[PDB]
Amino acid sequence: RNSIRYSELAPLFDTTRVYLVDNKSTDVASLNYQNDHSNFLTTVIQNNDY
Amino acid sequence: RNSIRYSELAPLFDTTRVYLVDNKSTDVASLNYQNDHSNFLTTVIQNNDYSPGEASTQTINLDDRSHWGGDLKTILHTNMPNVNEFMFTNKFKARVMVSRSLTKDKQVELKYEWVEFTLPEGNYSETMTIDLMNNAIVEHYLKVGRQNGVLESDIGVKFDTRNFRLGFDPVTGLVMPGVYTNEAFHPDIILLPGCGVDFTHSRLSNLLGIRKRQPFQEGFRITYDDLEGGNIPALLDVDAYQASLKKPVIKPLTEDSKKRSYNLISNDSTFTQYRSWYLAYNYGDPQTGIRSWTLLCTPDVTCGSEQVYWSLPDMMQDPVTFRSTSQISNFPVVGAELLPVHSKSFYNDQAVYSQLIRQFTSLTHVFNRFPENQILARPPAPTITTVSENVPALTDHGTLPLRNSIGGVQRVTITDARRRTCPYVYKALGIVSPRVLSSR
Amino acid sequence: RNSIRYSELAPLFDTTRVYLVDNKSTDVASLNYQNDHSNFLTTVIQNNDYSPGEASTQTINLDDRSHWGGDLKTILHTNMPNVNEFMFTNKFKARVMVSRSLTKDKQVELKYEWVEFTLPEGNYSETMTIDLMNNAIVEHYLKVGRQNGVLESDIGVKFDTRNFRLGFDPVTGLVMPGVYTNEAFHPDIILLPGCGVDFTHSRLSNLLGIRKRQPFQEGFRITYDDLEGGNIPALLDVDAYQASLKKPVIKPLTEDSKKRSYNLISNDSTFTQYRSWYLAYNYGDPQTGIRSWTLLCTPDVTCGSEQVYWSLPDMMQDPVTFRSTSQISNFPVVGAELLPVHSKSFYNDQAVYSQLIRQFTSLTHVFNRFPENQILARPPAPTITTVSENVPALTDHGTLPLRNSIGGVQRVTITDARRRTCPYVYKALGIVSPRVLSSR
Amino acid sequence: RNSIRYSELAPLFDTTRVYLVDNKSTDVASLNYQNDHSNFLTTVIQNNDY
Amino acid sequence: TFNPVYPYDT
Amino acid sequence: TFNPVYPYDT
Amino acid sequence: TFNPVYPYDT
Repeated sequence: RNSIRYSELAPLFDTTRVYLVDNKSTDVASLNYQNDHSNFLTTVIQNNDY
Repeated sequence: RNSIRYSELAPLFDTTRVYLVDNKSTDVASLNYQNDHSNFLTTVIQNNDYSPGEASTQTINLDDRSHWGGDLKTILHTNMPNVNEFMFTNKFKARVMVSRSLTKDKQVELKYEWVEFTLPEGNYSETMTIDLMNNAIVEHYLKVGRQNGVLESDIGVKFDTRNFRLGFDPVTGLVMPGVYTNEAFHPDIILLPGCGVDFTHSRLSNLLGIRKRQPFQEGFRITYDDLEGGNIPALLDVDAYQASLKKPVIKPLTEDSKKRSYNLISNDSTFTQYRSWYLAYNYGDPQTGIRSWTLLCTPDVTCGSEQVYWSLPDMMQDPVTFRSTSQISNFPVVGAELLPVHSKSFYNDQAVYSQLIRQFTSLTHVFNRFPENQILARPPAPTITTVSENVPALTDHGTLPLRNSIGGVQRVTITDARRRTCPYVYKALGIVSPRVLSSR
Repeated sequence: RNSIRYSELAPLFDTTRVYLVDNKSTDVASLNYQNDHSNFLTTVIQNNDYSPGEASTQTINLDDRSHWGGDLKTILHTNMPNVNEFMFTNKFKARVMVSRSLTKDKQVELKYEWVEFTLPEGNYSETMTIDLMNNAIVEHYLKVGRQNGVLESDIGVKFDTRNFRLGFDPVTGLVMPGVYTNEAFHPDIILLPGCGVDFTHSRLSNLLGIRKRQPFQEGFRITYDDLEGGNIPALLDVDAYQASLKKPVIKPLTEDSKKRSYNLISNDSTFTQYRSWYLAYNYGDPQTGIRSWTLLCTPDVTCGSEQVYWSLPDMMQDPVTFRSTSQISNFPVVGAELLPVHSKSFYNDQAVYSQLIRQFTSLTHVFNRFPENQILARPPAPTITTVSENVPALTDHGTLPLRNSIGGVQRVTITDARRRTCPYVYKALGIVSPRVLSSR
Repeated sequence: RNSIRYSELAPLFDTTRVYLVDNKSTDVASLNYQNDHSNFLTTVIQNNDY
Repeated sequence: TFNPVYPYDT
Repeated sequence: TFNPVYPYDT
Repeated sequence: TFNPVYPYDT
């Protein structure tokens, strides 16, 4: 009716939080590089593996 | 339908409040001990009877038939120092001259090396922070420099804050006034041939107000070689010129009292070997100079607004993609908030009228050791000093999902950007107010 | 369905406002009397007829068929002193020398003891607070010290605020300038052999900006013995060295005008027996020194943001796990809020140009009694003083459950961390706005 | 009807696998000690955190 | 032999 | 031949 | 005949 599913994790309901953040150590390395804090990519995933 | 039950007490309905707080006299004694205000346990129980721990057995049950959520506002208060080790503001690598020698009959052998100087935690204010840096360059020279040749005349690397170029005359090729106009405009770093500084592992960079135009490329190294075009011009021999009234003028003051050389490139040129960042930025080739890959920015003593993440592992459901674990440095996050530090700004026209008086006020010229050399002199204090100031932050996160069975003891945890407790937290506590969201 | 009835007045629907307020002329007269703005009674009635008390009989009834709740915003205003007895900022234990004696033919008998000095409530500002402390150390010496041997030369314990180590020369082993550079960096406490300070029962610790890296382990004792590595170096005999132009240098000024000894460890060493905290922190062994278990932090005059809890025992339902009682110091809590006190920061470049002038301004050198001794001197005033400042707090708690029958007289109660009325409240009052939440 | 739930993870259905194993580095350290491969404890959890 | 503990000179 | 690195004169 | 454009006197 109002789930919130992700890959293979327990489904969550009604609400939660996705975080958009530049700092992340991993993505800075790979993703952005030639970008800056005004035009960047970031993973919303937040799952340590992957 | 929407109850809220506890051990054996009247059932409550629709909402209420569970309090997460460190202070409690009982739990501090037992529970936390080896912990700190950034990673602690606390009983949510709040019932005077029952030994904490035995409290841990009990549980607050939010009616099972519905999915609950709770508003989470928190009160965070720190007191972290402008300059400290944990935040990476007490160290900074720079390359200086180590030895000046007379070698193999006619050779002048100059040996340069990189070295990391550290600062004494605390010492706020930007200007003073600069000074402490310059001083550390010196303190090193005192332990290696002199006792290996190298004169003061050739001290590589010094952070200043003025526009060595105000006097400058497009014809003379000299700073006519005979003095580098003593007013502060922006911090910059000056270098001698062969040396330079590196901030790769330091936020002080952000304090000087010099950033890379491409941040994510880990590697802040600013060599002498980089500061192309924009070597501090030389001073007019004010004395000669005047007394001489051809006209001497072309005479570019080569030394000063106590005779220190201003390392002039050649017996001819009006330019000195001293290169200034600030110059290269707005006075050098805009397309290839330093202005090409670095940015002139507002100082900011805090060194960089960093954020902290909260986590209540035992009380909120784990947000979308976080997975539940027991590794303190990976707990799920439930709220983000900027780390409580602001830049208060003041006015001290007393600056440089004060450096002038400050020197007599402080019984020593510790920072101004070379009160003659127009370069190595003590940078002017800028009007408008900044100071990191700690402030309590009454933040407010949104409603977050809750577990329908709240444990007697909850674990609270404030982490930082890199995910690690933050020693500088004096008070952290939050209030949660559960309420229905839908049913099963 | 959702009425709101009162004695005999038209019924009201959906919502309204009950006001909790101390001021009312009638109730103050009768009701509270032996109470204060932190534990008082008030009539919610607000109807001009009816004798308070007789008011107490009446009741506001929120329709029975529904569970109600009310938004509770409050206006709290205090005026608590930076330094006072109730908050634990007017006392502090320290160990000083009591007697210096000539004994059993050749023995030098030193007797040290712990003693608790108190401060005169109020006296804000951090710097001045330091001074008042140093003064209390003295005031004691005046009543016991001198009249039992012990000279000024050997006064144990003094709070200063500078970096006795700026002049320092890695070769000389001395502070070349002949003067401990008179600028303020951070508060620290200096100790002589055998003595030290204890804050176990005082928040002043937080004022100095020195905290344990493991807070919950009740027991803040900082001994001389702890301040390992980092004894204030000695001063160069500036006079000898200069006049002498071998070179005297090795000469470490042993006294000063009015001949006071700088307790040098031996006729050789360049170090003095005076140990400084600030030094040990960033100049001593990081792994075993004091930096290992204490943290250098931003001052903060308030001494520590503490919170206060509200309670309206007779009007809100008791939150999840609190149990209802009649013991003022255990009432259920309905709202938490930081105690209304902030750290305003100012700029006084006038500091130390002012200490210099302040001494003439104040017709006495009461705080500077030893204007020669480079140690016992009066610590430099730091630029940027802080001052606790009281401010009204327009806070806002959430909607809380209500009883469907609100008594004519409600009891309001603001408590503190340890659960006890707080004498420093001048105004407290709240506005409640009930509204439906579900039905029975 | 036939779920299989765990703390807070997506629910699983119909079947799965719980593993009983001595080797685990963590539990050996703490749990068993005075025990041996014939009478031991083991966590079935298998979740890296906790 | 009494120390007023106060620099009267200055 | 020792530089105290400090202008004692002033 | 060169103006330094600077009041050296004061």
